[PDB]
Amino acid sequence: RMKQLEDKVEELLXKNYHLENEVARLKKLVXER
Amino acid sequence: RMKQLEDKVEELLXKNYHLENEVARLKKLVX
Amino acid sequence: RMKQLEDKVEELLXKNYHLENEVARLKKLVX
Repeated sequence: RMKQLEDKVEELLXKNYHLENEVARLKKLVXER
Repeated sequence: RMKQLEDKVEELLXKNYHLENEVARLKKLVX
Repeated sequence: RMKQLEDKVEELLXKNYHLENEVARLKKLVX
């Protein structure tokens, strides 16, 4: 159940690295150039 | 302690699904 | 292993608090 949890954390980090790669889509639709 | 850590991880999932539902307010500002 | 697991979850809390500081860069473009 511990290593189910370790590889839930490795779902989360790779959800976060989708969200970051939406955020950095919106910044690059809208910003610096 | 694992069953504290799982129940931090399943908080971090329910921060990520806050942050996505902020990002998807900003995407629907921009609309 | 438990205290490797605690210190992945505190990489994750401290990613979440990077994403919030991308989102609050996006808010300071958009609203």
